[PDB]
Amino acid sequence: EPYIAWGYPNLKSVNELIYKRGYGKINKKRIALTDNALIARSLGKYGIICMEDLIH
Amino acid sequence: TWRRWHRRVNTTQKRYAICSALAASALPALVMSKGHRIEEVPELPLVVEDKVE
Amino acid sequence: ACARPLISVYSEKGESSGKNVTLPAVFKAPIRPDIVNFVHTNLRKNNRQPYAV
Amino acid sequence: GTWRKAATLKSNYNLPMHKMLNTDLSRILKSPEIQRALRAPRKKIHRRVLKK
Amino acid sequence: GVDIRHNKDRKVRRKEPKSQDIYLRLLVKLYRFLARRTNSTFNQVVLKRLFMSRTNRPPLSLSRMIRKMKLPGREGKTAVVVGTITDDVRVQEVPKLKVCALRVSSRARSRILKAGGKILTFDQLALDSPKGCGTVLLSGPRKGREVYRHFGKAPGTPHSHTKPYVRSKGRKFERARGRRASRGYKN
Amino acid sequence: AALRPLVKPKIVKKRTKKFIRHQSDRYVKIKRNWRKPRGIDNRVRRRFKGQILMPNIGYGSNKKTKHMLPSGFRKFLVHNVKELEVLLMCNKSYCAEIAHNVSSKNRKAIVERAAQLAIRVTNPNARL
Amino acid sequence: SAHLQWMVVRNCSSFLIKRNKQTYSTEPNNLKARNSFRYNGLIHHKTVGVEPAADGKGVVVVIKRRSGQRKPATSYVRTTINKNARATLSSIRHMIRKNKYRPDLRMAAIRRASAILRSQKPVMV
Amino acid sequence: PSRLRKTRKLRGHVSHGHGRIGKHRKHPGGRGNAGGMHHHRINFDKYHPGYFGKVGMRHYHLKRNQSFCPTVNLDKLWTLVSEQTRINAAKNKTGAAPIIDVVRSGYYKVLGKGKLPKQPVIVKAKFFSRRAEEKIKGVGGACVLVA
RNA sequence: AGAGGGCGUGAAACCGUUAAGAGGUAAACGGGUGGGGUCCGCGCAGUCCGCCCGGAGGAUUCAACCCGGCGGCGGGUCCGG
RNA sequence: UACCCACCCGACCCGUCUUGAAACACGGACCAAGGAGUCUAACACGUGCGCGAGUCGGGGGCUCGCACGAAAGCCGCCGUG
RNA sequence: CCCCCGGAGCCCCGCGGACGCUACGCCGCGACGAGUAGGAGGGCCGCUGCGGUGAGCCUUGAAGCCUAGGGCGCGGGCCCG
Ligand SMILES: [Mg+2]
Ligand SMILES: [Mg+2]
Ligand SMILES: [Mg+2]
Ligand SMILES: [Mg+2]
Ligand SMILES: [Mg+2]
Ligand SMILES: [Mg+2]
Ligand SMILES: [Mg+2]
Ligand SMILES: [Mg+2]
Ligand SMILES: [Mg+2]
Ligand SMILES: [Mg+2]
Repeated sequence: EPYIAWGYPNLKSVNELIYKRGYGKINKKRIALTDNALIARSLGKYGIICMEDLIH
Repeated sequence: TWRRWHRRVNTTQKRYAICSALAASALPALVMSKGHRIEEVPELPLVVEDKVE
Repeated sequence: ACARPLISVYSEKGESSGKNVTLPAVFKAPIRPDIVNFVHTNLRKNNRQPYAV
Repeated sequence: GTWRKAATLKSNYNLPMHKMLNTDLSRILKSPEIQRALRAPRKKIHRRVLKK
Repeated sequence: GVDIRHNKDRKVRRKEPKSQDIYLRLLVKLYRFLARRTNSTFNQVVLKRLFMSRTNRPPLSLSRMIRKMKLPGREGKTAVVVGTITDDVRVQEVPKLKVCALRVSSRARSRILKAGGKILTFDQLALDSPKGCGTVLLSGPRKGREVYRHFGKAPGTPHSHTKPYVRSKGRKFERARGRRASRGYKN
Repeated sequence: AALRPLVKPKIVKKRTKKFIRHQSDRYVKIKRNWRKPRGIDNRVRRRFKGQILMPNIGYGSNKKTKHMLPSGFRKFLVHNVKELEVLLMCNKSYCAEIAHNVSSKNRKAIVERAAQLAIRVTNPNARL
Repeated sequence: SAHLQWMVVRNCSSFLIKRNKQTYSTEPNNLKARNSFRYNGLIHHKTVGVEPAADGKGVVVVIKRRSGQRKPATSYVRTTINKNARATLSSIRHMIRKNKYRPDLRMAAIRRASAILRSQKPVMV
Repeated sequence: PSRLRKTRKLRGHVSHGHGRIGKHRKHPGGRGNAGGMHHHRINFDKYHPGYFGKVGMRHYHLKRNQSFCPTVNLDKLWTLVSEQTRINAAKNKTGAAPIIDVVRSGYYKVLGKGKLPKQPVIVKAKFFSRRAEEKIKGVGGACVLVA
């Protein structure tokens, strides 16, 4: 606790983080989430197919 | 004075250093690439008559 | 074990005499400069006199 | 010495063998045997995308 | 302001043959090509072996090559050794084999051909089966070098038998304090 | 108006000043050539404040404009005439520099053979 | 084989010149002097060369014959072309291509032809 | 060569690879293998077990030629002979059992290691092993002694 | 003889004088500029060139096409050897 | 960028032993040239190359007055070891 | 019928392949970059000498030395006037 600062985020806070500062770990790389064929290419086996499905 | 001046090679090693030495005496690319001005020589494994002896 | 062509003997004055030998199988041996170089350096050391103080 | 015969002037010696025969690989690499069994290339060099 | 140990982030494996022999550098140029392209992990092992040292791709005796080809099913395939095939004087019934290797000692070369066999090199193997189809990869025993005997715990630690370096073995060379229970102790 | 380059980029140089050796000013026995100080209590090697700068790699020139003259061409130390026709093709990218110890007679012959096939020479009006 | 020689000649050649952070090859009838594999004169068995004519005007086109190599006296045929810098170019063009004779040099041969002619005309003001 | 020596790369390095706390003084441990009992014991006892002390029985003026005795295993017996004398057998329908003079190939003893081909033999040696007896006998063949 | 009898070359420390600039916190130094110099690149417009095209001027011979010859390339009938 | 000068900010003298050096710790006026991990033998492991249950290498021998040679080549010597 | 790239006219072209391909070359992504003692790697960093090689350079001026002369390299140093 003396090192962190945590709390309960609201929806707009989830969007802002995921869009503006959201990078996906693909092949152990920080690759920017520019198009959602990069999200489906990693998470498609879970019904997650788009930038919006990530946020669910 | 007793620095190990002289060196050694296996017998077959220094025999097979002669094969590759000879096999490259053909192949004008390798020969000319040593700057041996072979541009008019009729053939590279140049054999001459035994009058020359 | 490659194919070996027919090397022509030249007369003492240029042009090609009828005699025609063969390429002796040495000239198909593997080129290996890594071995020519190595064997050369370890042999050229031998013709050399001790310098000392 | 030749290949399939002794030296007959040196005691026991024959030419060295080859680590490989067809020392050219430009012909090996475009023979139909090799060409047929190849994954198709990937040459759409992907300049990195600026994140807007 | 990141907190990873960079201790062992650089991976120490050979990515090119440390040797200069143009021939090995040439069929490395061949499987630097096949390895990237064809789905066969076969050449990815063949390539990753053409890098290794003499001390690490040991010779394969001819008899150890028989009993690994005599096993039920691997008939008709080709033995593939990134190394040399030596001879085995203590074996006589030489079945017909199809072998590939970098080198084959001259004596073992005549035992194989006389038995109606065939030996290839790693470039004809590329034309036989570029995917490595119908092959058997083998090697000599890498824990075969006499060096591997001096390795281990220690000589003189409890019941850990490891050969010690001695200038010459004999009666009076290291059978004393530590070896016979009568003279000091023993381990 | 001689021999424009193929591409004349914007050449930027992260540091333009030399890297003199520590204390190369107080003493004459010390040249300006860089030597990496290795003192225990030395104040440059522990990169203190307001001290002379230690050269390191992230200090180095752009990969495109590296070794590039202010005109655009890389130098080639041409030594005689036959070593000029090497540049016959790689000419709009880099140019010819005649060696110091070339005699004044053929130092001319190198010049006008270059002006024949358009190889800019950086020291073309030199000996005379 | 070509790939064999290139491993003996990559370094260690009497035509290789390495200075001033470049490398170069002064060997005969290689286009643009590149110490290369494609652009090499001896290593190969079909080579195209382009050098000025000895007269001062024209362009001579070296083609290796490949009929028999290790015959350097005749293995290696030349020809002359003294024409109008547009047919001149279209001669080496039709000679390399639609002959399937090393269509790697195809463009590098032309850019060497053109740069030869630019070197034989009124020099300067 | 001097060219590829770490002593080149140690120029401008003050201590020259030997550390400035404890310098490279001349002889810190001792000279040679000195102190096996004292202060080097952990080495001699954990890496050279059995170094220190007498054992066994003195035999003054030993000579090796007295007790010279090389060995063959049955593993490689048909190697001493040209392999054609083996092929001129397993055939010939007479029980030829060619003679192998292990003395002529320089071995005063035959030991019983390894398989033996199903083939009659006569092995002339000096000293036999018991199992080397049974391996030759059981294959069909004789063990003949030579002085 | 800017090789003069311990005389080839003739460095640095150090000193002499000429030139230029400075000068109460010993000097020296790192970063950043500014001012002045010695020169260096220029220009007595540096408007840099290179295609292709269009237009207007002026000049020599062809390319396109066939015909004679030479020389290659590749090809297959592996046809003949 | 480098010569001189100016300014604002920064800035203690290096080498060394040291828990700690700008130290009221020691070496150091300045400048030139010289100047310190070498060779031999013996192990050990790693690596490259030849050959591979073998493989040598020495001493000898056979071939030169060496120009290059006191080299290279060869020898049931090659296994006496 | 739905035909041939010696021509579909080409954002895909598997019929032939870059300028690019020094294949120990070139290229695209990411991540990361304190350092004594010490280790390792790379040094078209430097000094002297030999076997090669540069149809190298040189009395139309080599080595060395000197330079407020133009520059290149992160730098070792280097090239020019
Ligand atoms: Mg250090
Ligand atoms: Mg010390
Ligand atoms: Mg004088
Ligand atoms: Mg004087
Ligand atoms: Mg004054
Ligand atoms: Mg104290
Ligand atoms: Mg005090
Ligand atoms: Mg003291
Ligand atoms: Mg670091
Ligand atoms: Mg000198």
